[PDB]
Amino acid sequence: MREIVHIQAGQCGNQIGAKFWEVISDEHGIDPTGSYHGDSDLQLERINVYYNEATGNKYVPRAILVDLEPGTMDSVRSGPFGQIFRPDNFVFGQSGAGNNWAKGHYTEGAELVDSVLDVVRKESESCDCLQGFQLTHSLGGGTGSGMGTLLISKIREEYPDRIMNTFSVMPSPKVSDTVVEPYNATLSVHQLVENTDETYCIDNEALYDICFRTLKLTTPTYGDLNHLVSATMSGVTTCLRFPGQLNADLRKLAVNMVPFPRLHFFMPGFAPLTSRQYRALTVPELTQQMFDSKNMMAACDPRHGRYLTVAAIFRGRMSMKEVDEQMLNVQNKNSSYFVEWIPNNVKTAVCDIPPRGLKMSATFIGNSTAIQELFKRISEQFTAMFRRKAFLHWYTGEGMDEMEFTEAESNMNDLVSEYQQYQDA
Amino acid sequence: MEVIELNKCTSGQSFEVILKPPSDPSLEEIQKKLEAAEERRKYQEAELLKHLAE
Amino acid sequence: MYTFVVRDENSSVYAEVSRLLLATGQWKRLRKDNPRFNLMLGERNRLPFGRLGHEPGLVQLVNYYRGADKLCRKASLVKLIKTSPELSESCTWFPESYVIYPTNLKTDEREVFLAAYNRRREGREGNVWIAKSSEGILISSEASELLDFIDEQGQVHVIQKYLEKPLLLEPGHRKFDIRSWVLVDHLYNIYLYREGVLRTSSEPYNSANFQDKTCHLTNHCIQKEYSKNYGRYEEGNEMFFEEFNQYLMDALNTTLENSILLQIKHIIRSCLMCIEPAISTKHLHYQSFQLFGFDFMVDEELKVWLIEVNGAPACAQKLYAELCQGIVDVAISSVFPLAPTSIFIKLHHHHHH
Amino acid sequence: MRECISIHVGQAGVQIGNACWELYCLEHGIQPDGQMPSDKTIGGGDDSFNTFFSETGAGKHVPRAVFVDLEPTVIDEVRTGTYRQLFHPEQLITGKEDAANNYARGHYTIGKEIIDLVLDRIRKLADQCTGLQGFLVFHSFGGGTGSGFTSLLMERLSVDYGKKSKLEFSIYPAPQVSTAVVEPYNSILTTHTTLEHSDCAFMVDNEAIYDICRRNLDIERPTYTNLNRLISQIVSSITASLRFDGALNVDLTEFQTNLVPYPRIHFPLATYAPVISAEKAYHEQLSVAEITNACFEPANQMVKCDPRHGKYMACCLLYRGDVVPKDVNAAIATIKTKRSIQFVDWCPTGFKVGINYQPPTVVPGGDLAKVQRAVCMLSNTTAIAEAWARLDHKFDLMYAKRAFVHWYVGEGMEEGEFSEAREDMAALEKDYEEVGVDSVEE
Ligand SMILES: Nc1nc2c(ncn2[C@@H]2O[C@H](COP(=O)(O)OP(=O)(O)OP(=O)(O)O)[C@@H](O)[C@H]2O)c(=O)[nH]1
Ligand SMILES: Nc1ncnc2c1ncn2[C@@H]1O[C@H](COP(=O)(O)OP(=O)(O)CP(=O)(O)O)[C@@H](O)[C@H]1O
Ligand SMILES: Nc1nc2c(ncn2[C@@H]2O[C@H](COP(=O)(O)OP(=O)(O)O)[C@@H](O)[C@H]2O)c(=O)[nH]1
Ligand SMILES: [Ca+2]
Ligand SMILES: [Ca+2]
Ligand SMILES: [Ca+2]
Ligand SMILES: [Cl-]
Ligand SMILES: [Mg+2]
Ligand SMILES: [Mg+2]
Ligand SMILES: [Mg+2]
Ligand SMILES: [Mg+2]
Ligand SMILES: [Mg+2]
Repeated sequence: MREIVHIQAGQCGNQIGAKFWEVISDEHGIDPTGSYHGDSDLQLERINVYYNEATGNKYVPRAILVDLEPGTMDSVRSGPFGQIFRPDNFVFGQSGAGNNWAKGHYTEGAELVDSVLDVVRKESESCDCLQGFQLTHSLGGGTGSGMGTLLISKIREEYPDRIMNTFSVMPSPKVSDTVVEPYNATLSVHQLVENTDETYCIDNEALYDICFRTLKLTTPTYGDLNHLVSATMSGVTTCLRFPGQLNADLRKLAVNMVPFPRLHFFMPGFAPLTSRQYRALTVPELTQQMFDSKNMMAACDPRHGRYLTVAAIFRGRMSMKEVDEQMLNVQNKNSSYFVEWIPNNVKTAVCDIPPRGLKMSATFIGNSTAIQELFKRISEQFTAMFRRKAFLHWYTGEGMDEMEFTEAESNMNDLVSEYQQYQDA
Repeated sequence: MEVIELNKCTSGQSFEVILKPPSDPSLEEIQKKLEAAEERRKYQEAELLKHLAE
Repeated sequence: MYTFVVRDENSSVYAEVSRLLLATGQWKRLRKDNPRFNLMLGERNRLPFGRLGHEPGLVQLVNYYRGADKLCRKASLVKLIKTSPELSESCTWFPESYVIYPTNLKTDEREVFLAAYNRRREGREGNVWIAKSSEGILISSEASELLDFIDEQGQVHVIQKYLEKPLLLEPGHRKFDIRSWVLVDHLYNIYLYREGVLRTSSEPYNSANFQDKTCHLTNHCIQKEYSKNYGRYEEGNEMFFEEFNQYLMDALNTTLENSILLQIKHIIRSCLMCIEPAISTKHLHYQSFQLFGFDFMVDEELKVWLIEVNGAPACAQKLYAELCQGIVDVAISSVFPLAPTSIFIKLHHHHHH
Repeated sequence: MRECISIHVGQAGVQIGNACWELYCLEHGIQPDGQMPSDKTIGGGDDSFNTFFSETGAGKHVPRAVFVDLEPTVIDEVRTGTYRQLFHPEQLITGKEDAANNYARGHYTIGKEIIDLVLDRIRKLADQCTGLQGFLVFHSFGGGTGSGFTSLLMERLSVDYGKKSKLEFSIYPAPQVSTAVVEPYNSILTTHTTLEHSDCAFMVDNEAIYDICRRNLDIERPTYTNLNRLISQIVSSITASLRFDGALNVDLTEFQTNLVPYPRIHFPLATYAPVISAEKAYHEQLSVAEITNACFEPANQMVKCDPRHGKYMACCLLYRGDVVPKDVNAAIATIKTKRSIQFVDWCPTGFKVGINYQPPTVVPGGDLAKVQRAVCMLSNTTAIAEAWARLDHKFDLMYAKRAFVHWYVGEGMEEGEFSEAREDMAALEKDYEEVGVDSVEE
């Protein structure tokens, strides 16, 4: 359980994916040219989980960049760390997917997918022991959502015994590009429910609210949203990237986090909430904030449900004793919110290296039944349109039938019902 | 309180004190179990690949 | 905010403690099967002591002492007294008792019981004995009817000398027993509630018909039903200490403290210090407290006799408020402080020799 | 002289093994490079220490030990660290990907592919033995390898070495240091399948060790290193009789004979004293009476439970240091009259006592102060069943919802194995109760 293969798909997937690589390259001491320049050897101990070594001891991200139009990947290539990616790992078409899941999954994307799997295979074959895959994408567009879920199905078919992990950006009318986002997301969720082992639900609703209410950003840009996301992503992958005991690989994480195969959608949280401050944060403050609804990246109220399982990760130099004391304090004082039929369902890791700019940070990953609020929201937006068959011609024109819409809706409502069931058990 | 079986050597000693008297599956079977588990994995995988084929 | 769980819904004492804890606004009640609690108000049977004190970050306390059943079981108590050196066969305050298993079960003491029963056949001495199990009582000077009655039943019984010369309240020429409440805390301080109660018989005692068990059994249940004078002298049948004391001063020229309470305190401390090494939670990973009800008889020479110890007592209606408050005061808040003139007497005595 | 082979399985078993062999080397004056000056028969012998170490013509003393883990990172540190020279490469066996805290994956999926190699490696060691006694097997209950691979190994050991004895040192799961929510499942599964194949098993609850470290070594937040150094002292106390001249527990068979009258009830409680911090500026040395008395304190036990509320079937006291029999017997006399120590009717009330005059060895720069005398009590008490009840309850909570069960079925295990294992544990708890307890608004 060593190598992870990273894939980023579509505009959103590639913009957040790029930022991820910038952020962890920095943590691991890797410069844009792929040269290591760090001071601590904790940085290189597990560098091979995410990077291949080339000659000259250059480190190259095990990353594959996918899109059905070249625009965002041109931007990526010109971005800060653009030259660090393997040039052959840029796999793109010309036509785009028009914010259309059917185009991503069945027509434009079907034409491109084999060339992507060709690159995925080349990366997998030089893995000493591939643990699995991580995909960044949005669910609201066409390429990330439609072609991203197509890739997942094909990856599963070729590597059925490997873990599949996604960072999936959920659409919100508050931060929206087109009205068909609920369709694309519903169709996509159906795929994720069956073909991923772990999905971090990143809700653009929450990212916007955080930027607006908490960081005092009057006019949040995608760039501001992505600052929060890359911080969360660095956070939730800390245990995979550095020496440690708990949730140190994708399979152990899934085993600790997923009691029932379909309930694998996680609410991530981060503290302290930061924007592009010298306030020392105390272990008690990190802990209170990491559990605060306002620090959650999926726009669900944790008090409206119960936690099946939780992973907490603390970074920086701090007292292990105080960390243990504080985590026990939150559980003991809000014990009603943690299901009693999974004993000791909260696990805590600490890593001495904090992220850039901070002395101390904490990242929260919860499997809460309150995540149903996210899927209900999407379900209501979907039905409002679908009951009048509005905007469906964009999909039937690519060969899809209404029945597939009816099935994706039924399956997502089923998932909602399954969370409600364990919320009352 | 009776001391018994006192044994002494250069490195130490031992004894007993009493305060009061009294008031396997074969290789074949294991292999079958391991093979049956393997076949169950194979069947579940075949079912998945069939579903993906559809 | 402290947390607790209720697992005995049928306990009046702890239903009241529960209420008081809530009213402090600093105690929250969990579902009975949530393990993240500070305090367990336990069930009476098969309390899972083995699952206590394994919750990191929680000091855990429970309202029973594992092992206390030794005191609080008829047959257990008899054995404990006869085989414990500090209690001994030479214990002057416990009525001659023997443990007797039914014939269908068959260790047993039937053999030795008859040995002394004879010296009272011969001796001419009052040879009346009572039989009871831990309903189900028979009083007679004929052993044959005792042992017979026991075999008719299916569980272990105990045969104990019936005190034929009890102290009688006047007017009434009537029996009574004394109940005393004792709280033992996590530190094994022994606290005697300063208020006890006499459960009185409302019918005149009579030593010719030992089968008319309404003037022989002072139980408040057997008095509220089978007795026709229930409530005539007191409400009922319950005389409290201030009055019993005034009575002792007026009729016998003595006080409650001197003639009786000294002996009670001596008995309580002797019983509880006996079992301390077997039940103390001093160096244990969870801690215990318990409320006991000791029941005493007083003979006509003003000698006190221990009848039994109850491990799960109720209290007298008008006494719950104070007693229950006292329990959260000394047993609960002592371990879990909130943000006098005690109602208790601390039983302690350090004679040097 | 009869040889014993040690087998370390998974991270916990490997890291604990590291610590025990380090301590053995210190106790026997064996240097990191494997040389042993005080050993004058070069290249061979049948001294007591030869029970655990073999010899080369170059004068190298080599642990009769096999290390097995389904991933390489932990064993790689043995290959690279201070005692790298001690171990022959063939003794250190690693796979590529681990059991992911999943018994079924450790037992069925990955176990099947590595089990034959492990056995053949053990056979190599066995072939070097003139008269093999059997095996000492170190593993966690909670890990996928420690639980799942060990139970497979134990079954096959009974098949390939049917007459040999098998002892376990097992790490029972504590949330304060655990790495998986499913450890209760893995614990029951492994106990169920290993039960008939183990002759005597010494359970160590990480909760107990963790707290002994906080309380008596003043360690704020104990690590595995702190835990394993303490655990290695207790393991050394238990195996010292196999490695030094003496007359008590001198072979593996004697452990069963002295501590296990009923074969399913084979889990003695270990209690150890004294544990004193090396940072303790001023320390008054404890007497035979004091350390013996401390053996009856739950706070010093390897598993927190209450022996007053159970019964004893057997009791062995193992002393190291300045101890003579008369002081032991005076200490016991006094203790008998101040404590609740009840034996089952069909056993004598008594103690088997061993004294080795060499006081405990501690690791230079460790957390433990050196003391003039110490004792490990091994008692077979029904009170240890409290630990099974705790575990069985956590198992019941999750299993009733089938939480996490799909991880195991997905590895080819049948759900039915959950209920069989659970049912075996229920029988186990009931046995302890029959041996241990008498039948017992007012
Ligand atoms: N005392 C002690 N416990 C340990 C140690 N390492 C792991 N554990 C405990 O063992 C359990 C985890 O099992 P591991 O031994 O780490 O797992 P494994 O056998 O390597 O199995 P997989 O990693 O799942 O393949 C948890 O309860 C840990 O607290 C150790 O060095 N000492
Ligand atoms: N050895 C004895 N001598 C004289 N009277 C006795 C006696 N034993 C019991 N009694 C009388 O019997 C009654 C006690 O009954 P018993 O001891 O069985 O209590 P109990 O178990 O029925 C209800 P509780 O536990 O609330 O006291 C007393 O009220 C007393 O009047
Ligand atoms: N957080 C975030 N969301 C984005 C970004 N770009 C697009 N989105 C969201 O993603 C969805 C549109 O999908 P997009 O990735 O642009 O289309 P695609 O190229 O076909 O995959 C909408 O919900 C947008 O709100 C981005 O950079 N960050
Ligand atoms: Ca084309
Ligand atoms: Ca030699
Ligand atoms: Ca055998
Ligand atoms: Cl053999
Ligand atoms: Mg777009
Ligand atoms: Mg091709
Ligand atoms: Mg009574
Ligand atoms: Mg009673
Ligand atoms: Mg491991």
